[PDB]
Amino acid sequence: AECSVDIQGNDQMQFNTNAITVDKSCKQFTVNLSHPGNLPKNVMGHNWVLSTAADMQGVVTDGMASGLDKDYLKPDDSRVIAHTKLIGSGEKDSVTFDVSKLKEGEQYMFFDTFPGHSALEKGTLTLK
Ligand SMILES: [Cu+2]
Ligand SMILES: [Cu+2]
Repeated sequence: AECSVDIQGNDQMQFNTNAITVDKSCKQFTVNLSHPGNLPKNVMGHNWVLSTAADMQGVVTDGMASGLDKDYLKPDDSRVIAHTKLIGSGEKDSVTFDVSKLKEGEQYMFFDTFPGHSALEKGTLTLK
């Protein structure tokens, strides 16, 4: 089964899916994020961050408070299962993570932590 997915971060602030399914068959999984538009990361940055559904809000909140300079992530946030860099327009980033970190039966959220983006740029990831 495929073990990769193309996700995109927008001016318009939208993701092309609000749902990812990672085949249980996969040992690693990669997300390729990319950014349509013309604006710099300091103004319209996008990342893709993965955590447990429970943790999502804390990760978003602590990341907003850590600044641009930490890519909108609290440093050493152990709730983050995986994440890309914070990217701006014309920039791409990929993250590959161990599928051993995902427990079948858990609910995962992916989201962007640039201030305010996670209200639209959010989605479900499930292991199947
Ligand atoms: Cu496969
Ligand atoms: Cu964004």
